[PDB]
Amino acid sequence: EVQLVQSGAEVKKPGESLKISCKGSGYSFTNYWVGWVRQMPGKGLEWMGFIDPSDSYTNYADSVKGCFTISADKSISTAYLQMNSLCASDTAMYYCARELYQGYMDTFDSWGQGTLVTVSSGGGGSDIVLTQSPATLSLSPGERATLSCRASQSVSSNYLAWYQQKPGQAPRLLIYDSSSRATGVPARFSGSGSGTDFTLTISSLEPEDFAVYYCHQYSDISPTFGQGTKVEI
Amino acid sequence: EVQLVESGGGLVQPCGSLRLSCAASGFTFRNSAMHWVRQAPGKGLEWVSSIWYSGSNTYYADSVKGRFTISRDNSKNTLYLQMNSLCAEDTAVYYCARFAGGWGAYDVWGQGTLVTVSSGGGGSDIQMTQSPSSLSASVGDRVTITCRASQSIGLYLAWYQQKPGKAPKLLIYAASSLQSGVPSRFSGSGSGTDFTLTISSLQPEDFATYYCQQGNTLSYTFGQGTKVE
Amino acid sequence: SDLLGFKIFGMPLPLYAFALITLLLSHFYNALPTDIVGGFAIMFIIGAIFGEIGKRLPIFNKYIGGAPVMIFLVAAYFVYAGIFTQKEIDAISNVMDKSNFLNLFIAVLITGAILSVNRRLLLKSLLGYIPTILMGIVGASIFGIAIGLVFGIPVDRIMMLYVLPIMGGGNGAGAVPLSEIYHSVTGRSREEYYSTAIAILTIANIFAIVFAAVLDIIGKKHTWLSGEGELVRKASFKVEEDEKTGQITHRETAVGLVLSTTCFLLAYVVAKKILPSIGGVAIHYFAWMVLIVAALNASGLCSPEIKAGAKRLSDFFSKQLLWVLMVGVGVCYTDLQEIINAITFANVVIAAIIVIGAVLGAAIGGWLMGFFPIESAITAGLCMANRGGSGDLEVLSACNRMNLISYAQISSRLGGGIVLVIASIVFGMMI
Amino acid sequence: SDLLGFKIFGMPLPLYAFALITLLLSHFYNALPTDIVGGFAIMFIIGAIFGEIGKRLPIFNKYIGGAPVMIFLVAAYFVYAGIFTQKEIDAISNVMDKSNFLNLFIAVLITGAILSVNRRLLLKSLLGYIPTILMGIVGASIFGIAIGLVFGIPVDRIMMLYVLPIMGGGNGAGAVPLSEIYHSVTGRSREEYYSTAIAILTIANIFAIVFAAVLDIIGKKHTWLSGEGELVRKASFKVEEDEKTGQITHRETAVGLVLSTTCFLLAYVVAKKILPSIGGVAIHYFAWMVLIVAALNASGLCSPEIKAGAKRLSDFFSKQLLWVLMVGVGVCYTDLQEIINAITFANVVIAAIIVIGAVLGAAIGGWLMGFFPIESAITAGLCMANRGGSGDLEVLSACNRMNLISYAQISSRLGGGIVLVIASIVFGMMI
Amino acid sequence: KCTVSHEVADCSHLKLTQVPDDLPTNITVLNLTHNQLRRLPAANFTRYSQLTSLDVGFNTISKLEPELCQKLPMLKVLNLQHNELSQLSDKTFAFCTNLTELHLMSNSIQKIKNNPFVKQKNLITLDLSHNGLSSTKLGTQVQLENLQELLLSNNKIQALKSEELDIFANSSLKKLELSSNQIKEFSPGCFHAIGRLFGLFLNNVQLGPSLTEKLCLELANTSIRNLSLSNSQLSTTSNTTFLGLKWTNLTMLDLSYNNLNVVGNDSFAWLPQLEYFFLEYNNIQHLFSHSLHGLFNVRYLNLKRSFTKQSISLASLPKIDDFSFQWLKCLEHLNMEDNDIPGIKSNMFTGLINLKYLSLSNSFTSLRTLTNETFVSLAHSPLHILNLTKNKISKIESDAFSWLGHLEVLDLGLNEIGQELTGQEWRGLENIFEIYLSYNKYLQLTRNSFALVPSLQRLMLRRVALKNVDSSPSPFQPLRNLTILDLSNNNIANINDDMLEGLEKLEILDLQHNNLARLWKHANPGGPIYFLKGLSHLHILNLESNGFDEIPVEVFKDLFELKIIDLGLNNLNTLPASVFNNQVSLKSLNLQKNLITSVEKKVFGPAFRNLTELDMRFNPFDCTCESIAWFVNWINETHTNIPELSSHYLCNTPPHYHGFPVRLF
Ligand SMILES: *[C@@H]1O[C@H](CO)[C@@H](O)[C@H](O)[C@H]1NC(C)=O
Ligand SMILES: *[C@@H]1O[C@H](CO)[C@@H](O)[C@H](O)[C@H]1NC(C)=O
Ligand SMILES: *[C@@H]1O[C@H](CO)[C@@H](O)[C@H](O)[C@H]1NC(C)=O
Ligand SMILES: *[C@@H]1O[C@H](CO)[C@@H](O)[C@H](O)[C@H]1NC(C)=O
Repeated sequence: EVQLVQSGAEVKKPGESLKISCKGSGYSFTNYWVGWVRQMPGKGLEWMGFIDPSDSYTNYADSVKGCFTISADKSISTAYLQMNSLCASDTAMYYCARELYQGYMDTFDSWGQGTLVTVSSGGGGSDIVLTQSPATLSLSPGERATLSCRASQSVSSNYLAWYQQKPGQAPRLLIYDSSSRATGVPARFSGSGSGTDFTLTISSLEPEDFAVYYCHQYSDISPTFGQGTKVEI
Repeated sequence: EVQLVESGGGLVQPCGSLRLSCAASGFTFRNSAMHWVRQAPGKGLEWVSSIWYSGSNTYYADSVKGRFTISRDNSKNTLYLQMNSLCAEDTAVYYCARFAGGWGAYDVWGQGTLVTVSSGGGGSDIQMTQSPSSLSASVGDRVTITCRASQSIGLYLAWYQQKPGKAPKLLIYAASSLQSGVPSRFSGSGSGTDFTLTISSLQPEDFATYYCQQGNTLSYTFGQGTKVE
Repeated sequence: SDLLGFKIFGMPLPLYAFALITLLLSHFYNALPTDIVGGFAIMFIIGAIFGEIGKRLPIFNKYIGGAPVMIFLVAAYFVYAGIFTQKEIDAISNVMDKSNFLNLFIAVLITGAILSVNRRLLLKSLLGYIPTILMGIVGASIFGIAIGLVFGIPVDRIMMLYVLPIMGGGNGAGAVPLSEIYHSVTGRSREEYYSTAIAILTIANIFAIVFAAVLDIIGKKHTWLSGEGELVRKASFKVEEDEKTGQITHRETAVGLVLSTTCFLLAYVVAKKILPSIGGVAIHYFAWMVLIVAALNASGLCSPEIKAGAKRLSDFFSKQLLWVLMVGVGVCYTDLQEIINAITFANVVIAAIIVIGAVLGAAIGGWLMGFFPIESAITAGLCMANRGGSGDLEVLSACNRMNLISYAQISSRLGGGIVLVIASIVFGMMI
Repeated sequence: SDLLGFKIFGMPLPLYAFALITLLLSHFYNALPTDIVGGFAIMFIIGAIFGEIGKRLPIFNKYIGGAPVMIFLVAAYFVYAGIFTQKEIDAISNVMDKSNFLNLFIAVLITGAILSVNRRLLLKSLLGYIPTILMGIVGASIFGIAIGLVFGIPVDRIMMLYVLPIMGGGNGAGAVPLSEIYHSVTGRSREEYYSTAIAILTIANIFAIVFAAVLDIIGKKHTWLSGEGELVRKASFKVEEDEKTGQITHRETAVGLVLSTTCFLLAYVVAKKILPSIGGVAIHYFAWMVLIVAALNASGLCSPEIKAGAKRLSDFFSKQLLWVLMVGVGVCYTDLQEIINAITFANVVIAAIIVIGAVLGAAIGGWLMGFFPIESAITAGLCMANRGGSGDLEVLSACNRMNLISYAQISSRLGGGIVLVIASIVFGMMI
Repeated sequence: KCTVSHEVADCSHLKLTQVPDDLPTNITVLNLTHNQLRRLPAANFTRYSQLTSLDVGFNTISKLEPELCQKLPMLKVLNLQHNELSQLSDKTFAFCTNLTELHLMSNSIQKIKNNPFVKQKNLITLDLSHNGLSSTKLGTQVQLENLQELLLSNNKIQALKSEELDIFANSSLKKLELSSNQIKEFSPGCFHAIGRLFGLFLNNVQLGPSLTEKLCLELANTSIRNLSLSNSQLSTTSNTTFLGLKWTNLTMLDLSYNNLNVVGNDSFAWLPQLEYFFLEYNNIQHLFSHSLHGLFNVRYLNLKRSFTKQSISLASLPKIDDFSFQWLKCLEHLNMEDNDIPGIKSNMFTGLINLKYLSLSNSFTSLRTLTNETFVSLAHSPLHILNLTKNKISKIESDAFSWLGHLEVLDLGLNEIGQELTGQEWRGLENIFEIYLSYNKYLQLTRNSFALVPSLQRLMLRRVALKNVDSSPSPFQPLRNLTILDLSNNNIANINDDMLEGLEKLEILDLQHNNLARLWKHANPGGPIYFLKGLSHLHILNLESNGFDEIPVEVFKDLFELKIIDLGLNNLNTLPASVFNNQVSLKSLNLQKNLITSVEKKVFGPAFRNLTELDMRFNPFDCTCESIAWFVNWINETHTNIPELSSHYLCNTPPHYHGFPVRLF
């Protein structure tokens, strides 16, 4: 008999608020508490908080107060859960339930149909996607490296850079243009290639050359780096 | 030629705010287009935002568009990145690097600060485990489900049944071992640490997942995930 | 001569000894500013000493080009042997590749050459040049496939690996785009092709230098072959139309430098954004450089004093700052390591026969159609085979013919485009 | 008409319109090679137009400084208002910092100024004339420090930011190298120093112009401390023999570059590895360059042909390539707010007191070393308190004295290096 | 086998047929249960000839050796288990004079000597169980007076004969046990041909109203005090059911589990004094006014589930006539657990005078609210303890407990209370020490919520969802002698500094399972909240499972007597230094399941000096030489108890030392 009705689904970009409304029909609603339960897909139920619509007393649980807030009003007979700043990992099926206090414990008697809020970055953007092919290298001190980097589409004017990153260190520039060498780099590092394919070949590895190398393009206004290739002993 | 981030960092609760800085020295900070580059731990580099001299063109990675804000103050030789609505994914070491254009891509790299954004693990819950977590037994069987509580929740455990694509919407047990208005043929029992739910004989409708909560604290805790039966 | 009255690069032995002591102190203390001002010092000192040495070695002075060839080989050997400290390599690289002093040099030479010609002799000169370079390519291909049959290398392998990279523009445009086209068409490995292509290219660049010196000797012996200076037969030069030029102060030289830089800027803007590629043919900006300066000359905008000033600036670069440029080219744009790692009898013989076939083809085309053979083989036969703009500068310097730098650049860039088209055809046609 | 024939930087107006169209095309399409060629391409255009504007202005050119001041002010305004697209800023910062063309320019100016002095003149001036220069320096310094304590300006600020820039060779060689020495030795920002120094420098130039006529009137009134346009007193100087210069080919001008960078290289090696601190105080390599070039001049290794060769090259840099450097300085050095804060009553009276101190110190020194004090004052202090070469002719034309132009050149040029040495010492010592 | 030498030897499941003589000579206690043996070697028993206790279980022996009992008169207790001998010689009983306890289980015995007890009549208790008998013939002559407990459970006797009880004619018994043995007839004179039987137990035996009425006559003029009977199938009672009992002075009476239905009027008037009375698990449907008349002297009356379960379909309505208790002029302890009384009539307890402890736990099927006069029937009784647990009491009207003047312990816990505590609800109370409100729905607190009862000492608010507890005047301010305060499980969010002021008597504080993480975070606006100030006497402080991750160094300034502090289940990682300095006398610490890594005396300086027990059973220790190595030294040198110090206290940070006991630095 008691009816809890929520609003329909939403899709939103991360970083913006969102209001979810839960309306109760078929009872007083001025004395029965209303709680909010979140369920990430394929996961168990998670409890968020409950509100007492008699005086809008709210009791959040486990630091939910930071990101969410719960409000309700008498006359409309509806309880609102408001996301302060939505973002990823909040894509979940949001239920509201009436809290009955049967037996001597609080029991969620009747639940709303649930709202499926799914947050999407919606990137797309046709950004140049750089994929360095050999995900790792295991080489002895004296021999070649011949790393690689492949672009989604053409990198205009051969705008490409290779960075060496020691662990726990800021990266270091090696080949600032597609072929030109940086100031302090030795002669063994040497990039090549143009268009959608590039290589960085180390003529003879050294004990201090073992690090991770990043392929970086900056032709457009959306510089995109590369996943990272690790050269190990 | 030396750049130090040395700002912000530390712990911030999600949906919070943070401000970063970079006191560049040893080169003309003005006249240099400055960039923010972040690196999530164990992952590759990823561009964040860029700005010309005099703040003329500000661009952002599509991930952080609208939540971040880059601004520079040339007179102080300092670069500000203003972060709003942080989340778990925006944790990284945040390098600020100088983009010199054709003559050197990112020639000067700062010593990035480490920003960790995460909840503190409030832990105010009573841990609850469905120990066997079996699945999909045959029709007519006698199925036993055990809900295991970290602390003594007393006779305050409720059993919830959820359809695979609907609301749970089905209180089954007011207290432990006490049917609600609707159902039948369900037998539960237990007290203290452990609890048990038993169905008399499975039916085609009763082929779905279950749940148990504790009503012993005002911070309830549903079972982490129960039988898919 | 006297041990104290002798002159090195215009400097006496005591003064140059002071400069050499400065260089040695910079080397041994490992203190060197990595920029233009600290890079030029190295380049002048080394170029001066080895140009003076190169001009006096008995067999080397005339037969193998003399001072610039000596400077080039010595610089390449020095960077190979590791004599240059890392800072010296960085400074010379900063002068040549970073700051593009090579580009400034080529731009100024092009401006000086084009702006100092009669406006009505321009198109008449150019119209016959393209068939010359094309059938020079034809002759080079003929000799390449012949020697490939001799060594049993199949004709397809010869064309894809030797004749195309040699006749191509060079490393920047002619060995990288060839690699891209090859990978796109046959789907094989790219960097594998590029590594051997650049080695064969450098080998033929060296042989182009040597053959250029030899052809200069031949032109000295046989007057009728080489019309010294202008390549055109000059049967129509009997008019010799000229106009008076007033005294030109420093300001006209700077105006010439301004014109060089701004015409390069316009060419860069055109070739990058306005008209990147006519048809399917990519166009290097130095091609537009020649077109822009030719149009400016025909436009009549520049007074004759400006043209004379540009000519004087071109002379100052071409006769004084040349040896510096040779040190730079040797250090930066010639890696002796790869040519050592890829030297063999077959490669050397194939490169020699390819270059000499190109020379023969270009000479036949030139003499057949109103050009002096030697001046139509140094340009369009050798300036095609060599490695890019650096190759053209090297070859022309070994011939002591910098009047033809405009023709050399036309040959190099337009031939690079034509060879790229020929590649896009022949890669599919053979495979 | 005048609209077709009016000259900008020695170029006819339609030709410069073509160049400006090239620059606007580059700005619109945002295509620009960020190296020497593109940097020169834009900096020549901007410098040409705005230096022609600055030169053809009635009161500006005669007093404030003309083309250099207008050029760098306008470039600074362009940066401040964000008119330059980021690529032009990168190009200018490249051709002034990474390429470091600035150091080449300053090295060329220093060597051309010092090496050009006749060896006999330098040796004679080292006897008694240079002491008058240095005593003028110290007199200006003490008067400036007194007036600074009057206004509460600290001792160090008066000594580094007012007395040294006033006693310089101007913004060309004497306000830019001072800023570089300030940045290297002290370590704080050089924008502040140059921006607040150029204003004081120009104000001092104005006051030197006025005090020229004032001193002329004083010399007319009183005679015992006056001469009739002869620096030396009761000395015949009967015959001085000067070596003739045969001819200046392009080779000797190139030798100007060799000595320019070689002296710079040796100075850098000394000041970075050999003698980093002669006492407890570090010496910047510009001071070492001044000392090295002076020693080389005294040693007489350079032939008289080479001496005039380097002078010819310096004239090309200081008169034709100065506008490019001024565009670069406006971008990379100037801070307009500091310049506006610099022009105030306190500074315009401090500069006048400093110039008065220079005048009295020069006069007392000249009387102590046998010169007529009134010409000694002008030549030693007033020629020193100018914008180098630009201000000497203006000051000596304000008076009716032209026979002292040789001593004015000695003052400006060589004191421009003496003050560099003294300023390195002072920057190290005070801070 | 061998017990620690406290004069005691214990043998169980050893299953040996030859006793170990290595037992000390002086010990005097021995059990041999779950073992089998053939013959008693007296020589081994002669070494420890003193043996007060000899116990054997699960063994079969034909007969005990009299020489053993001749060796051992000192034997006091004899226990037999699973030995089927039917007759034993009386000399064994005679020689063991000191034997005062004899045990017969699983023996099926059938015969005893007529005079086994000539001098071993001393035994207080005799038991016959798992044995089949029909007569109680033990001795043909009067003896055995000292025997006081006679057990005949698990027996097949069906009738009682007076002649069989001749031995007990002079013998006096505290209690006679005839339970679990159905007796269909009692021969007259059986309870008169017997001594003073202070007790008589007839449990799980078919008597019914008809036979018991005859038994009522049989107990006339008998010194009976302990009459208990359960499962007698006593459906109802009449006036003649306990008629003849008027000729004795009973003390207690048991009628438990007899599923009794109806008590007639004045059914107990023949019991002028009955101190104890048991009526539980009986299907009673209605109490008449005069049903309980005549109970002048009763101290304890139990009615736990003594009524018919409510059946709406049957409209059962187990109803109580008012003034039905008015004759209980001496009653002190009335119990009504698990009952289905429909509701409180205005005069249920009218007439009670000495009523001390009344429990109404789960007694009313429908008690929604307490009104002005819902307890007016109790206005004349010093009811010290009242118990209203499990009665779904929805709301409490003001002045509902005005009638309770002497009340001191009120238990409203575990109900359905949703109410704003206006304070006037407690007006009548004067001397309450403890209030239990735990496990309720919600309370809305006000500043004057407890002002009417400053006598309080214990306020238990556990899982009650306190509203408005962060009011600027603390609702606990009027309370002064409070010693125990509990706010656990309430998930309280924010707390004002004023909450605990003036509570100098507060000894025990409990705040576990509350969300107070914000109030001690450094970035909290207004600074950290120091609610623990002025607590001079706080002995036990619990803060388990609160989300804590940062303790301000000065929260425990006033904790000068803190004996036990618990901070487990939190997220503490670096508790700052000098935090336990004022804790001069600390006895127990608890930091289990935290995120602590480094143990160091810069922070645990005074804490680890003299503890009784410490607990860190699960933590992410970084077992490097920098931090843990000091603690390992303290582990191996300190006598403070560290439970599960090995298996549980583990380290993981050092990947090489991950999963390694902290004992192994
Ligand atoms: C009882 O015997 C044990 C075993 O020898 C002995 O340790 C103990 O002291 C004795 N008891 C007395 C009171 O001597
Ligand atoms: C009690 O029962 C007896 C039965 O003999 C009866 O005579 C007597 O009147 C009864 N007393 C009452 C009902 O008060
Ligand atoms: C109570 O009954 C017993 C048993 O006969 C008797 O001895 C005693 O005197 C009675 N009490 C009173 C006060 O008569
Ligand atoms: C009943 O409650 C009302 C409510 O205030 C009160 O006025 C009245 O005095 C109460 N009566 C009794 C008898 O307690």
